[PDB]
Amino acid sequence: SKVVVPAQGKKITLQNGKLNVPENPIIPYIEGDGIGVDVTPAMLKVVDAAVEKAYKGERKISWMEIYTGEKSTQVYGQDVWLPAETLDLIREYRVAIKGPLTTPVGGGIRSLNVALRQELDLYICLRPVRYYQGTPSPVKHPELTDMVIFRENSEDIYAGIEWKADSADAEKVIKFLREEMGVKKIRFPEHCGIGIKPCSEEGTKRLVRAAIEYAIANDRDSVTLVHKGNIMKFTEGAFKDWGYQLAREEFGGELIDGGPWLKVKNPNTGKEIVIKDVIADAFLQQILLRPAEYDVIACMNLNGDYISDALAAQVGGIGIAPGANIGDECALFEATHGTAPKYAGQDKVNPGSIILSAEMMLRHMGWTEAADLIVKGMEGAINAKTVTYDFERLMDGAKLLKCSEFGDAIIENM
Amino acid sequence: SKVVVPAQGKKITLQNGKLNVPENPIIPYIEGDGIGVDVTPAMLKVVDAAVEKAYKGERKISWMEIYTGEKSTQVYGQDVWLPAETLDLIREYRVAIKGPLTTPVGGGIRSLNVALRQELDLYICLRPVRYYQGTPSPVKHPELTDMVIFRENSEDIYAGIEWKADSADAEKVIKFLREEMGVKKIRFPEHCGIGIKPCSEEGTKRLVRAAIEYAIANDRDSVTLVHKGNIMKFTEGAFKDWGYQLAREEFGGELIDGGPWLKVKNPNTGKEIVIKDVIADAFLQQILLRPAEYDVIACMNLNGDYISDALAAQVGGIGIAPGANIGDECALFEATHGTAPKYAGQDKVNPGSIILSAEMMLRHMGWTEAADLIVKGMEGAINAKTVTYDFERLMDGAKLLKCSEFGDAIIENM
Ligand SMILES: O=C(O)CCC(=O)C(=O)O
Ligand SMILES: O=C(O)CCC(=O)C(=O)O
Ligand SMILES: [Ca+2]
Ligand SMILES: [Ca+2]
Repeated sequence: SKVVVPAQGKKITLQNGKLNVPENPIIPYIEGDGIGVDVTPAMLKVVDAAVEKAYKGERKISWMEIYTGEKSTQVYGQDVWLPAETLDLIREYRVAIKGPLTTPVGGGIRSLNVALRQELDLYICLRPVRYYQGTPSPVKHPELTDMVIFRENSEDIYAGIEWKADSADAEKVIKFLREEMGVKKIRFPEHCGIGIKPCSEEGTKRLVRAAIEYAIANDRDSVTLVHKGNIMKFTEGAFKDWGYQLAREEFGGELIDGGPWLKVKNPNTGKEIVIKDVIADAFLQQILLRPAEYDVIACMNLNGDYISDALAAQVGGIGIAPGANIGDECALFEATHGTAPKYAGQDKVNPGSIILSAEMMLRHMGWTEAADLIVKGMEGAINAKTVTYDFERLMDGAKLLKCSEFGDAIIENM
Repeated sequence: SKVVVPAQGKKITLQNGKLNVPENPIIPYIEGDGIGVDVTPAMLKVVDAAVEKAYKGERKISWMEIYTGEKSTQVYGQDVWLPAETLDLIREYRVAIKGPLTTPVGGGIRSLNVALRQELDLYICLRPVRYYQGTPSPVKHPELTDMVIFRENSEDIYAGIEWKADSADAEKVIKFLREEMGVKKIRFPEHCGIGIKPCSEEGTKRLVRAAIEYAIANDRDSVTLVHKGNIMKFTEGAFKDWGYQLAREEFGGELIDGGPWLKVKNPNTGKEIVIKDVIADAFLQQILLRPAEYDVIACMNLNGDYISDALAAQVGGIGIAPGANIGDECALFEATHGTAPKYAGQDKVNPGSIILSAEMMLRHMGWTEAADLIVKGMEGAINAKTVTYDFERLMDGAKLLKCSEFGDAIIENM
């Protein structure tokens, strides 16, 4: 009951990998909560404009509204934040997009962004961070960071196979380790809370598979495997050995005369590509000190989240940086940012996060000609300085302009 | 057999907290591996100079050499990287210092820095990061970062209560969760590797206890509790609730009219102090975007390591930033940096990391008058530009100068 399908719209099908993405495709789209009400209105007017413009009224998107979040309480009711039909309409109309997400507190639902990333089984989180030539940069020489993250979504500590301290079920796990597994190294077992971090083989490999199938398909230059896999030496140490086993076996990598670093037989394009590991923390400070020595990064969920949220704001990118989640069973384009209500349904926020996720969407759909026309509207607005609140709260010279006027103005540069 | 005691030196005792730190104290000191051979020679000449100078030949340090590392193979032999007597001479001569550490690979020893942090039970890692007015900064406005980290060392995922994929003992743990604990959410259980992350009560509380006993004893301003405790909501969510329970109960904190933020009855000094939590990743980008809204940070081992290694290089601090580890049973001052051998026993490296750890040492010892005389020698060298390799490989104008000439020159500004 509810979720209307758009008539003339044609559902996207599959074929032998060939997304058979129709002239009129139905693209489902969750609005979000909070600042969603603002940001997504723009994202519609705008994706309507680069298809009315590139394909000259030929290709035209047919948008289905669908839901996770606070908006399925006063659309459903009690504890029903995580519905049935949104989860399958992504998997049926194959490309969907979404804004931000209020999980509650109390009614126990667990982080609704990671929740959809694994109930659909979307392995890859795709977080490209780059710079627009003059914005809000903390850093002096900001222009160096041209990188893209592949962060594994199925596992790691963000998998939260976790139990609360002083609870029933940790009594049962902790004694297993002490009495049946011979473990010391828990220090204060009393009132202790325990969490599980997993890492497996085609799990770290279908993650490194697609990262390297992307360094080749997009003519990118390093694949850095980021891991703290020297203290968690199975999991993060393991990830880095199997990620290089994916590169060992299925991709034919050669040794750079001595050990650790490695090289690829790269097919459709021919250019040589480097495969490395940095430790996670040495890498946090790498991206600042010698950036541009770093390019396609592949890692688990935690470091994945933390390298993006660091790399993002280092490019002064915080208001605008994009996001995508990819399965074989379908896909989801997203805002990296949250619900922000203190500055909320009032139009203050940058809508640019999720407009770059529309761009990425269309990419994927092979509508390269459209998406690119979006990179071309963003380029111009930040250069002519006509910007929202978040860019002069760190910037010089804009005609005071807020949210569905930045939507308008992306199109001004198209 | 071996480890010589210095005669006239008097072993440091305890009393009711009163470190009875003698006029002639024996301070044990591990040299390290690699770049250790260089960095620590300086640290001796230098701590000899601010006691010959502040206390005017009255107080004079009596140095004991002791060992963990590669240097107890060709001092002991096989697999004997982690010896018996170093672990107890820290706990007996109460203040010791150390350089960097080569763990091997193969002979299974596990990270010898975390290994000593928990075999002695040293709860607090103390990582102050600040700036010297002009150095190597990636960031434009670098001068804002005046913060200090308290990172819990007993627990978290860096505790590595971990087992390897395809091994005997993970067959036994994974079936426990599936069959006896009712767990799904492991995604590819076959060839999976599993790790344990713990967090308990007086473990997150003796960690927040000392951080707040330090915001008051040093007249510092925020205590930010950093946690990703929204996806690991026991452990990191738990840490933040019990860290605020330490602040709830034993320190008398009041609510800032509404929920989440909090305030303290602060004794010997009277000034009001704020207690907050940020999520880990929003916090990674905080320290760049609105730094100086952040001050005493308390967190577990992982985020603890990663916030320091980020914050450190953002101040262009990478070659020089200090470190300390504190128990009740004694203490250890340290280099944050590793063995670096490609530029190694040849004198290239900054010795300034571990010279600031000597300063911190002396602090603790109540030899405030000495330690401060060290901050006063560092101030001058970086301002008169006479620096090592690592500062012009990011800097303008130094008389080319390398390592035991920077030792000399700290003293030049005293
Ligand atoms: O939305 C969340 O739950 C975490 C926010 C975040 O920073 C991210 O997902 O990268
Ligand atoms: O030395 C290690 O094992 C980790 C290095 C590091 O960055 C740290 O301890 O903060
Ligand atoms: Ca994030
Ligand atoms: Ca570090």
